[PDB]
Amino acid sequence: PTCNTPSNRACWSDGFDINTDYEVSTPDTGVTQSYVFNLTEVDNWMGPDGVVKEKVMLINGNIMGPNIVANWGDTVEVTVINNLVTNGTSIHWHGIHQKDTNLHDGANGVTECPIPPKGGQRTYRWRARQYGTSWYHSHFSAQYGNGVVGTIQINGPASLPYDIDLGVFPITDYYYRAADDLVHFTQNNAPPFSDNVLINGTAVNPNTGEGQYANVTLTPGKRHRLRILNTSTENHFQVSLVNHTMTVIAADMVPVNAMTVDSLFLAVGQRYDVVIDASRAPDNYWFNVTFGGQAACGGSLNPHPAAIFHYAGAPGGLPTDEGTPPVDHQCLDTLDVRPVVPRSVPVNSFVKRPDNTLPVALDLTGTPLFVWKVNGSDINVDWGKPIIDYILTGNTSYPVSDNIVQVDAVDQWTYWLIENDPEGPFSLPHPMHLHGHDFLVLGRSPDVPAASQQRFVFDPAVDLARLNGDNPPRRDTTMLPAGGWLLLAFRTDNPGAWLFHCHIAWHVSGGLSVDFLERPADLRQRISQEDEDDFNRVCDEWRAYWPTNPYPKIDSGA
Amino acid sequence: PTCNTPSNRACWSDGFDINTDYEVSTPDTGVTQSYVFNLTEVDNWMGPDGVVKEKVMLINGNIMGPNIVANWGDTVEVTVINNLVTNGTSIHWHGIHQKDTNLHDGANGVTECPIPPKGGQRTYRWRARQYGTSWYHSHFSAQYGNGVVGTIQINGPASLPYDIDLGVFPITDYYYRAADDLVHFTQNNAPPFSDNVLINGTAVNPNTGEGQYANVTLTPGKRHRLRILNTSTENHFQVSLVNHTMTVIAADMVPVNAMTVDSLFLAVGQRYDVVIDASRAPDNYWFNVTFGGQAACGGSLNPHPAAIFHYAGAPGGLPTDEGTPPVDHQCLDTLDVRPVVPRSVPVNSFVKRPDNTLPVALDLTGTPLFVWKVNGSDINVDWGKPIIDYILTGNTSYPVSDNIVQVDAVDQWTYWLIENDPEGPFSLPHPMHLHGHDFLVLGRSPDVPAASQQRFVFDPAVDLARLNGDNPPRRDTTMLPAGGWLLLAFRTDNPGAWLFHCHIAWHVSGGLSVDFLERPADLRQRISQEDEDDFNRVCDEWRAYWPTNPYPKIDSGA
Ligand SMILES: *[C@@H]1O[C@H](CO)[C@@H](O[C@@H]2O[C@H](CO)[C@@H](O[C@@H]3O[C@H](CO[C@H]4O[C@H](CO)[C@@H](O)[C@H](O)[C@@H]4O)[C@@H](O)[C@H](O)[C@@H]3O)[C@H](O)[C@H]2NC(C)=O)[C@H](O)[C@H]1NC(C)=O
Ligand SMILES: *[C@@H]1O[C@H](CO)[C@@H](O[C@@H]2O[C@H](CO)[C@@H](O[C@@H]3O[C@H](CO)[C@@H](O)[C@H](O)[C@@H]3O)[C@H](O)[C@H]2NC(C)=O)[C@H](O)[C@H]1NC(C)=O
Ligand SMILES: *[C@@H]1O[C@H](CO)[C@@H](O[C@@H]2O[C@H](CO)[C@@H](O[C@@H]3O[C@H](CO)[C@@H](O)[C@H](O)[C@@H]3O)[C@H](O)[C@H]2NC(C)=O)[C@H](O)[C@H]1NC(C)=O
Ligand SMILES: *[C@@H]1O[C@H](CO)[C@@H](O[C@@H]2O[C@H](CO)[C@@H](O[C@@H]3O[C@H](CO)[C@@H](O)[C@H](O)[C@@H]3O)[C@H](O)[C@H]2NC(C)=O)[C@H](O)[C@H]1NC(C)=O
Ligand SMILES: *[C@@H]1O[C@H](CO)[C@@H](O[C@@H]2O[C@H](CO)[C@@H](O[C@@H]3O[C@H](CO)[C@@H](O)[C@H](O)[C@@H]3O)[C@H](O)[C@H]2NC(C)=O)[C@H](O)[C@H]1NC(C)=O
Ligand SMILES: *[C@@H]1O[C@H](CO)[C@@H](O[C@@H]2O[C@H](CO)[C@@H](O)[C@H](O)[C@H]2NC(C)=O)[C@H](O)[C@H]1NC(C)=O
Ligand SMILES: *[C@@H]1O[C@H](CO)[C@@H](O[C@@H]2O[C@H](CO)[C@@H](O)[C@H](O)[C@H]2NC(C)=O)[C@H](O)[C@H]1NC(C)=O
Ligand SMILES: *[C@@H]1O[C@H](CO)[C@@H](O[C@@H]2O[C@H](CO)[C@@H](O)[C@H](O)[C@H]2NC(C)=O)[C@H](O)[C@H]1NC(C)=O
Ligand SMILES: *[C@@H]1O[C@H](CO)[C@@H](O[C@@H]2O[C@H](CO)[C@@H](O)[C@H](O)[C@H]2NC(C)=O)[C@H](O)[C@H]1NC(C)=O
Ligand SMILES: *[C@@H]1O[C@H](CO)[C@@H](O)[C@H](O)[C@H]1NC(C)=O
Ligand SMILES: *[C@@H]1O[C@H](CO)[C@@H](O)[C@H](O)[C@H]1NC(C)=O
Ligand SMILES: *[C@@H]1O[C@H](CO)[C@@H](O)[C@H](O)[C@H]1NC(C)=O
Ligand SMILES: *[C@@H]1O[C@H](CO)[C@@H](O)[C@H](O)[C@H]1NC(C)=O
Ligand SMILES: *[C@@H]1O[C@H](CO)[C@@H](O)[C@H](O)[C@H]1NC(C)=O
Ligand SMILES: *[C@@H]1O[C@H](CO)[C@@H](O)[C@H](O)[C@H]1NC(C)=O
Ligand SMILES: [Cl-]
Ligand SMILES: [Cu+2]
Ligand SMILES: [Cu+2]
Ligand SMILES: [Cu+2]
Ligand SMILES: [Cu+2]
Ligand SMILES: [Cu+2]
Ligand SMILES: [Cu+2]
Ligand SMILES: [Cu+2]
Ligand SMILES: [Cu+2]
Repeated sequence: PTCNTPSNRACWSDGFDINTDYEVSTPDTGVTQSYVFNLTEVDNWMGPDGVVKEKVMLINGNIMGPNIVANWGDTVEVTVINNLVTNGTSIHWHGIHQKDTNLHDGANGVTECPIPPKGGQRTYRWRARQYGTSWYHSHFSAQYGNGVVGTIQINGPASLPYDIDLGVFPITDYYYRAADDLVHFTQNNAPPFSDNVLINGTAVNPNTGEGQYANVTLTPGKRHRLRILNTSTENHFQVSLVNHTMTVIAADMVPVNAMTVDSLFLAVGQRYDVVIDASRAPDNYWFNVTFGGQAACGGSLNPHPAAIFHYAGAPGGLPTDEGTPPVDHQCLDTLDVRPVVPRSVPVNSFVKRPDNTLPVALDLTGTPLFVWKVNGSDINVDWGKPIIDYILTGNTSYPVSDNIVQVDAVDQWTYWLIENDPEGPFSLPHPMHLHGHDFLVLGRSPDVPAASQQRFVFDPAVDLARLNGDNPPRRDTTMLPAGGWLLLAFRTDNPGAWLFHCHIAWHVSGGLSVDFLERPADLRQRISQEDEDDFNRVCDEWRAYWPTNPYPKIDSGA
Repeated sequence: PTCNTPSNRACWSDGFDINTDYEVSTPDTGVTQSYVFNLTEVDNWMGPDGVVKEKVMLINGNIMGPNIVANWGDTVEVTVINNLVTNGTSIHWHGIHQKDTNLHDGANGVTECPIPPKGGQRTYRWRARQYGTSWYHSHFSAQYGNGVVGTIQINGPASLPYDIDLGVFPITDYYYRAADDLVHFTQNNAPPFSDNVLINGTAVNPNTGEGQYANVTLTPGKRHRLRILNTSTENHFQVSLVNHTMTVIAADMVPVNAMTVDSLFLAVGQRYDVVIDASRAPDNYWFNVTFGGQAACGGSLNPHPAAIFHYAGAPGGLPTDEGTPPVDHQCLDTLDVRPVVPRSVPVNSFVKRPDNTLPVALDLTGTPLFVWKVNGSDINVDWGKPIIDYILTGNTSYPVSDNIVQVDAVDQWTYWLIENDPEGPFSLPHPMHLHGHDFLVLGRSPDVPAASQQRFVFDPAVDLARLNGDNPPRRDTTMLPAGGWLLLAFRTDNPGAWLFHCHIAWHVSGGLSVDFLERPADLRQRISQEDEDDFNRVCDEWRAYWPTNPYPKIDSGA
């Protein structure tokens, strides 16, 4: 943080700027930012909107956990003490690649066993090889829907000059019913609408009027950086600010070229760092959270979830301009974003084959009704025996339920075609997410309305020309369009077991996931004795605790 | 028509005006309006938007049939000659009560056997006991989806003065794929969006630009009566005119007290007579067809279906003001409408009993996937042996599949609670329509977002107060809200077999229907020797034709 000034945000330190390939070069700071998480179960907790919730799971007694702040090249260490009654836990660091530190990913039944309750602990330590905005959450089923969530801000350079960094701005769905009850509900029923949408942890109740709108004070004439996150379990958001444009400087944790838009689509898990110029008249302006796609990717019972953007020195109160409804994004993220640091892949060479195809299908023949299958199999990870235990014991007999897609290719690009139930009854859009990598969104089926139920299968005769291998969007989460397909690509530079799943909590609970066992033969040697011992320590403590649990495992575990 | 002038539309003739009970008093004009319907099957037909359709079934070689225009009291006589290749037919007169003329209703497998093809004929004769706007269509499955539709205009008095009667304005969904192929698609798949939406038999293709917008010429300063109809197979419309208000003077074929609105919801089969005042600046204005209810009750591949309303003396071309999007009606018709001629019913005396409760359920366990059941049974009428045949032969052993809800009540109000799959995975909105009557809409479940998946079961403690029995909306079509309930009421004044079904073509084909066999004992004695002979004649000709038909019956028949 030497040469980083408001006028020159492109610079950071010697050898490190916005054009430096962050996936291969990282600043040697030697600084460690430590945090302690205390997961406690609170019954009959008073919510931000005046409504009392039956049960919540909280980190350090707050709605969200600590705002993790570190610099590019720092090491983030977190001790997670589980003081919940029955539930196990883990903390997944979404957007953190976890380069050669696979066992710190937090994916239950994959990279670790769940940390046992009644005082169980584990200390996560990872290097911040990427700068930007990210988030953390539990990976114990849909436990993060109870409140085990928070934000990660790794400071670094930018693709546009700005004066003030307003920090994190998480927008999430809010349900009065607990996550485990909602997983049981969605197994046999269609997903419900949210009761409210929280902006920076606050929202107003549409029935009573209680609570408060989020208040962001803008300094007149200054460029402000705002880090918008979607920490939701199901809801996909469309965000807009009345009489203002937002300039995207980053998509997820990948800095992109300046892209000025009127509105932004945020899928579950997606982040967007924007530059907002306080260029308009001194007044209060509404920041609106709308829903497009015709309820194909969510909705809220709060008809107008909003936040207030207040200009400093201007009068207070509620904004008078209700605004103009934004463009219907049709449950799709923009593929116009072009990364600052480029990547190139041959797209003409692609051929649709079974070992590169991941068909997402909805099975309505079994018990329960909503069972999501990827390649004819719904994922069901083993909390007692993770995929890493198999790696450490030289065991290759992975169960069909673990959905292991073994990628043996070394440091090469791998192409993946994900099909969204073309022959099925109906289709829903899916926020596809990959652990341990930022993928290249090469292409998707034609942008059509989400509830249209229009189908598209990959036809090389029209679609090979629709792909872009010259600096395509690089991110950790993107939309799988309803009724169609999606083409992705990631370079195998990080040996480990990585989940690739839909980020809608109900869908991943239903089974929408695969496990990319990347370079298994290379993985075993890269695991330190410290990580192995600790992996085995937590698994032993969990295997001892499980027979005393009064509740069963109703879902996938992921 | 004697005293019906632009300043006094309330008057009609001696003893007949807007306040007279049309349901029990009718003018004796002694005049008859005759029409001959020639149903031809046209392959590779050129559509209004430029697209060539595989097959269509048309009356007298046009997009719609002729506009049946008669006065109140006149008798409408129509000879339907069936020159189709394979299909049987009938023409149902929607909105027309058919007072003591049950055998002219056109409901196949209920009131008649289908008129055979290759020259089969039958003459329908019915008295114009009601005035206002209505429509007619085929009742041979979803055959009307191929183009066997048309409008009915029975002139009479109105509830507000106007100068010009612009006539009928039929708005319908338009599909490139034929009806029988769509019934087959919807049996196992979710209904698709319409390819386009025709307004008065015309539209512009959103991809090519071929075709024309509907052009209505408004005269400056004069009050214009517009008769808006929704003749769709699935699509439910929201209609609005840029910079103008619409003053509703009639809901279906029931005249209502003046009600000014900015927008109107029209369910499948709904009509609305509005008065548009040409009180704005001389220009071209857009008439917009929008979709609310977040695609719960339809949508279109044409993002903006519209018509042009040109003021006489103004310049030509397309309207420059795109306008502001209207309010989301959430797939619900307005219940604020109050009929001119009132009706009063006790709503406090209502008790939910199995013999007054009609549960709508979607069965997903059998083959095909989408099978709609009412009270545990999906309707399946017998084209070869109709309900009237059972009445004429003294046979009371009505099949389970005929869904006979026998109402013995003589000239008394009957209350029906229709439930919308409260315990099911998902629930869709249903435009409930009744034959031979105009029902009283006493109440429905609390108005909530259409695809919110909020459920409501009738709870006497909070719902009995929510009902209205003092001049409630009287019409033949209304919305059964998604996940809720609907309380209807009709006076048993017309003995006969009457269909009560969802008007979405695909849903009635799936089985969403019951048959109100009203006053059986009174019915046999009220059937004329001419109607009995015609019925048997058409049934003998159809039963003789059927074994030669190369296609089977894949749906309900309704
Ligand atoms: C009333 O007249 C209608 C007009 O002829 C009859 O509809 C026809 O019914 C037959 C039998 O159900 C259909 O044939 C079936 O079609 C489906 C789907 O094929 C269609 O789509 C594919 C793909 O786009 C295309 O390749 C075909 O050419 C078709 O367009 C097949 O899966 C079945 O095996 C079978 O071939 C006709 O398609 C349908 N025609 C139309 C224009 O609707 C109807 O049966 C008559 N009703 C009665 C009871 O007489
Ligand atoms: C993690 O801790 C949560 C919180 O206690 C556990 O959730 C609870 O799970 C039980 C059993 O699935 C739920 O009970 C069920 O309640 C419904 C009524 O809603 C009833 O019909 C069923 O028969 C059953 O008794 C309970 O509602 C639910 N609590 C909440 C607030 O979500 C969860 O089981 C724990 N997970 C594990 C595997 O330890
Ligand atoms: C959002 O937060 C901002 C603070 O960051 C609130 O703005 C503050 O609003 C008050 C009035 O509500 C302003 O004070 C007033 O100043 C006038 C002029 O001197 C005086 O006559 C009044 O008696 C009062 O003191 C205050 O200046 C302003 N703060 C800043 C830094 O501009 C705003 O009210 C909050 N919005 C909501 C809805 O809570
Ligand atoms: C952005 O969020 C704001 C605040 O949530 C939204 O403003 C709200 O807009 C609705 C109408 O769109 C207002 O309610 C309406 O009030 C009128 C009475 O004037 C009534 O006739 C309607 O039935 C409805 O109840 C609401 O009062 C207003 N909030 C405030 C405090 O002014 C705004 O609409 C959102 N902007 C967009 C484009 O989504
Ligand atoms: C009522 O119907 C009219 C006619 O269909 C609608 O006008 C149309 O509005 C759309 C979008 O609002 C216009 O398309 C847009 O064009 C611009 C470029 O000109 C493009 O950047 C957008 O992506 C979009 O394609 C369209 O030109 C316009 N039609 C014509 C011929 O003027 C109107 O929006 C409807 N009103 C409402 C409130 O529904
Ligand atoms: C999806 O499942 C199918 C079936 O299990 C897999 O297809 C087989 O792939 C192997 C190569 O790994 C081929 O040798 C077989 O011929 C394929 N089966 C057939 C007959 O289609 C496919 O690999 C799986 N996809 C992934 C990547 O998980
Ligand atoms: C609906 O479209 C029809 C055309 O099919 C219109 O009727 C024609 O109107 C023109 C101009 O008034 C006359 O010259 C023709 O003789 C009419 N033909 C018919 C069908 O009789 C009709 O006016 C349109 N309805 C509205 C109000 O827009
Ligand atoms: C809608 O129809 C009217 C005719 O009633 C058209 O208006 C005429 O347009 C011409 C050429 O633009 C003018 O010279 C005349 O003065 C207009 N006559 C009238 C009736 O005032 C109008 O152009 C049509 N709109 C479209 C787009 O077809
Ligand atoms: C719906 O089906 C149910 C069950 O077949 C019918 O309920 C029966 O109604 C008769 C007449 O009132 C009673 O004698 C039986 O005791 C009822 N059985 C039950 C379930 O309690 C009901 O009548 C049907 N509803 C309609 C209007 O068709
Ligand atoms: C966690 O927080 C609870 C509630 O404040 C407290 O009682 C407990 O001692 C804490 N546990 C640890 C070890 O931090
Ligand atoms: C978000 O809320 C926090 C309260 O913990 C506040 O300090 C911060 O400024 C808010 N962020 C903005 C500017 O929206
Ligand atoms: C935005 O706000 C300014 C300040 O009040 C106002 O003058 C302007 O008209 C608004 N912009 C729009 C949408 O017209
Ligand atoms: C691999 O794991 C399975 C599942 O626990 C076990 O039954 C089997 O014995 C193991 N095989 C090896 C090679 O250890
Ligand atoms: C119906 O119209 C067709 C096509 O014009 C014609 O061939 C046929 O003779 C007509 N049938 C009758 C009896 O009108
Ligand atoms: C009455 O109808 C049923 C059903 O079609 C039939 O089985 C029975 O024979 C009929 N009764 C007579 C004698 O007409
Ligand atoms: Cl009718
Ligand atoms: Cu995540
Ligand atoms: Cu992740
Ligand atoms: Cu999903
Ligand atoms: Cu994950
Ligand atoms: Cu009808
Ligand atoms: Cu009808
Ligand atoms: Cu229906
Ligand atoms: Cu009908």
